[PDB]
Amino acid sequence: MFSWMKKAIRTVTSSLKELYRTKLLPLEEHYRFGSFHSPALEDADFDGKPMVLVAGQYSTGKTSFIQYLLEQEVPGSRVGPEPTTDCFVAVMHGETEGTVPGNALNPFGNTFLNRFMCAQLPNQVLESISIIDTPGILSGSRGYDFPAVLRWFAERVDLIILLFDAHKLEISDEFSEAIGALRGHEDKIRVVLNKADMVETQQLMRVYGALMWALGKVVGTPEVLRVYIGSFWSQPLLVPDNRRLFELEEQDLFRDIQGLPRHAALRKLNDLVKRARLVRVHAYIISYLKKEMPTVFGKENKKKQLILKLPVIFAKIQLEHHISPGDFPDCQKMQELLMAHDFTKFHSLKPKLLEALDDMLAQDIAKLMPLLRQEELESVEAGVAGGAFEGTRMGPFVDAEWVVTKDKSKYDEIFYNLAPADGKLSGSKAKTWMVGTKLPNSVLGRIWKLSDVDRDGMLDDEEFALASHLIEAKLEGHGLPTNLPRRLVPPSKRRQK
Amino acid sequence: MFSWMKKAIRTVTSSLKELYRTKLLPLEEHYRFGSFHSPALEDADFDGKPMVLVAGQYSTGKTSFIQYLLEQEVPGSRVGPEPTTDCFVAVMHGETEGTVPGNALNPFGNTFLNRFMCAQLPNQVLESISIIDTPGILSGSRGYDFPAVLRWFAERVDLIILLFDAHKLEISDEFSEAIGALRGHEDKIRVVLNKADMVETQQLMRVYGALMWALGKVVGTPEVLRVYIGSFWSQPLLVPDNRRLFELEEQDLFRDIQGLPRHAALRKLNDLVKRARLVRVHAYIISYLKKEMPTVFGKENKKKQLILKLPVIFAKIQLEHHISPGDFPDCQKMQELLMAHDFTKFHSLKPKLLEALDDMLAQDIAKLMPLLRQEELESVEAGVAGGAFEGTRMGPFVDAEWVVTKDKSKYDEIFYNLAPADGKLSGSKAKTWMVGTKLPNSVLGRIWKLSDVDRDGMLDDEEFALASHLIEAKLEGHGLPTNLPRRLVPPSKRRQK
Ligand SMILES: Nc1ncnc2c1ncn2[C@@H]1O[C@H](COP(=O)(O)OP(=O)(O)NP(=O)(O)O)[C@@H](O)[C@H]1O
Ligand SMILES: Nc1ncnc2c1ncn2[C@@H]1O[C@H](COP(=O)(O)OP(=O)(O)NP(=O)(O)O)[C@@H](O)[C@H]1O
Ligand SMILES: [Ca+2]
Ligand SMILES: [Ca+2]
Ligand SMILES: [Mg+2]
Ligand SMILES: [Mg+2]
Repeated sequence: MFSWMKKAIRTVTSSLKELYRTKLLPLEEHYRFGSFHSPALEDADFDGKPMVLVAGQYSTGKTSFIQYLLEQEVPGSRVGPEPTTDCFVAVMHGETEGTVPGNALNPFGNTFLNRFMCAQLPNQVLESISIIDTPGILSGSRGYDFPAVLRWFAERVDLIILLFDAHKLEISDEFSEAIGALRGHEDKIRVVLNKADMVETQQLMRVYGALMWALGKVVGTPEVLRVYIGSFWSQPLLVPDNRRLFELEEQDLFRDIQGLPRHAALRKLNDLVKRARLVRVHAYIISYLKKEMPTVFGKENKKKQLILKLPVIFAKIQLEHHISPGDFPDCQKMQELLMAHDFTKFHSLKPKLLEALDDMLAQDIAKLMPLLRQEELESVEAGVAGGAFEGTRMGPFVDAEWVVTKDKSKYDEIFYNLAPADGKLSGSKAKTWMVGTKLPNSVLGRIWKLSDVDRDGMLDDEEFALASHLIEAKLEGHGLPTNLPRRLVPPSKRRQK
Repeated sequence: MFSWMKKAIRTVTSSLKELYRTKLLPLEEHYRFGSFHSPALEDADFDGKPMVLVAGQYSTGKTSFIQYLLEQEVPGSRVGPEPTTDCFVAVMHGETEGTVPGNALNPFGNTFLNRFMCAQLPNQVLESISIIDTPGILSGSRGYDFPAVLRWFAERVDLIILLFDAHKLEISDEFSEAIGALRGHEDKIRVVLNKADMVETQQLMRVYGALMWALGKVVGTPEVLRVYIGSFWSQPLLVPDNRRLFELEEQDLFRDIQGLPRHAALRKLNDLVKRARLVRVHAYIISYLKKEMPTVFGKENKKKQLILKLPVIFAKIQLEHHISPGDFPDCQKMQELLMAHDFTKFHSLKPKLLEALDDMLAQDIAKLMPLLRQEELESVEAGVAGGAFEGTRMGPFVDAEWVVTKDKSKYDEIFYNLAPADGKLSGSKAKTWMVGTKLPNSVLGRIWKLSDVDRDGMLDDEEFALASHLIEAKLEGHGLPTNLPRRLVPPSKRRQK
């Protein structure tokens, strides 16, 4: 099985590749990292185009989202209310429109990727990045391990978009399992609250709350994840109240996903750094077992013991080598994988190699930062090209004193003549006068809303003066502001700022 | 120390009181509940007025909130930016305005409530309820145990209002400790996100998120807590964008706090039920120790052991008596309190009494529900009286086919004559024409925003027809809708619903 997915001149990118093969690869290969965690990296991992993964439950809008980013339909995947997508669609660039199934790029070492399709089409966006539509996560058995495959993408992908639909939020257990697989790559996650224009403004808040309340417990990290609220959707808004917010959030995401090529080399560095640590941990985990094993006699029991003692084995290694619990892999898995290996064949601890790795992380990596910083402004305004990211899409358009004080004393005469109690005119009394202006009820309401600044249901002299001013304004032929400007707020009422 | 705070005819309330003294009090008194958890209840607990507690960090707006509920200033407490309040102000009804310090209602069994003030004033709200302003929770030592006092209120109070300020959200550790004290009384909590009109609409979402992400981990319950977003504040809105939401949330809270007298007897029942369980657990916890203790010899070691074995003691009691971990108290505390007691003096297990308690919870309590249901509609439209709850405060005010189809073919002539590409007119080209109408840029923008329904930055024939229709509309002298009604959406573009 193999991936074509990732689609002089001494660059930080190359430097990384050279560092890997020189100071990591030996350490991986000596302690057989590839037979436990992840196989040896290839040039494709360094020279390939950046990728963005899109995941979520059924009917969350993943396929729609990609289509929306593209402003164009996906050859393979189609939109539908019932579970439609049933495979991993690797939406990537193509000279001509069309698709190609799995197995097109001796696999006697057999494949189950036959359920994996590649969609190819000519598109400005696809010149910069390659998007991956995944199958819907089950909500409430399968032919393969779904978390592990996400964990596989997590190591290689640039952005992980997780969708949730405001309409029918469900944070289900197979999902809760999925997140566990992303552990260690929190920073790549971008939670998206889709269909936010479908639920009522109050309801949206509940949903949003619940989601964060949930996600808080699931990922468990103290660093809150950024959510993006919207409807990634070329169609009209069901409820428009929160239009500004959605189109603001959209942009925040689009800017973040646009700069991926510019910020490509850094994530590679960081992910290499992250790998190094797991490699290092693994090394000690193997080495320590081989040390504990006997030469020839009584080994079968010692293996059976050691695997049961593994929790203690980790704990003891954490202490004496000063390494964060977050670096260690899931014990329960190691437990299982270690059963398949011949403990006697394990290699010894070889400080020689470990030192190289350590020195890579200590100095070599520190040295590159200067260069990287230079590369991140030397020439990096490539960005994600046209599509939905295009600017034209937004459209081709885009200290004082109170102004009624001059007419104040005129209004007061009318005010106090209407018998307000305690300097306050009742709503009942205010309406019965206001309507006397012969203005449409609707307008009079909008005036009232504006004028009752302290919102107590009554009008004092200043508020009445304001109301009157507005009534005159509209009577002369003017539009009422949807919201009062600081300027029109009666001086005494204005905020302290 | 004593509380005046809680300020024929066989009623559910009395029934409860009789049940308590008959089936709980003996069990409390026999195993000395009062010297461990909470003292014997008094008539004041049953016959008193309902109370609402208000807590939060410094400058969250607690005192302001109460004042806002009252529409009137608090005699004792005053508003201020720096830490002002330094005592528990029990805002309750009063015939005349004024205050009275602590110790006004042989306390040779000495008092530290001297730092506790009572504010008294005549007010319609206060006829129904009594509010409690607390000191600000520390953010980032004291003369007393602050959580425990909250735990004391938690048992007796009807609503617990927790404030957070959107402006400067801090979920601090002394707060995180406080929540622990409320454990078991989640249902009484009402989280309030204050000052929401201070931060920008996007920012508010971040804050709100972070808060729920945090609170998720802290209370730990699977049942999400209801938050109320607003600015409980008689002054004008800094940013008005989300005015509807705030005034909607406000009402949701006010309705919830208004029905407290109507729903008073139920919470008492529930809290009695909750007490019963702790009493029952405690009984077994004591009984089991007394059983484990020797008659005369070797006891000093057995006590010292038993307290260390207490975790196991609980665990073993959970199993064999089928009781939820949530019923048990904090071990670390029991550990400490049990040191002060003479184990030999403890009473034996007395199934007689336990059975009464069990039978109360099994049948007696089940029998009352019918009655309670009858009381919750017989005559219960008392509610919280006038104040901010008054209705007048809101003010005294309060299938088709497309309408441009008739003029469609007229517009198209103009459209296609302007050389749109692929049935789509560019924004550049659309603006340069639109401005030809000699309408103010601002309006033309509002039109554009309305007309570009698919929001791709271009106008197709239908959108152009719409735009034109709107241009004619305004030219004739009409207000543009802030948002397009379903009616005006071009038929082909309308949502599936
Ligand atoms: N932003 C949105 N607002 C409202 N409805 C939407 C939105 N996006 C998609 N839908 C509808 O919701 C359904 C799901 O859309 P779709 O893109 O098929 O989700 P999906 O996650 O790709 N399905 P699956 O691949 O089976 O998990 C479709 O019927 C869409 O019409
Ligand atoms: N809803 C609001 N919006 C904006 N500012 C507010 C709001 N409520 C109160 N404030 C301001 O914030 C500060 C704190 O108000 P205050 O009611 O004193 O808080 P507090 O929690 O009672 N203080 P403390 O008792 O020491 O914790 C004051 O300066 C108020 O003017
Ligand atoms: Ca007023
Ligand atoms: Ca358009
Ligand atoms: Mg799909
Ligand atoms: Mg205060």
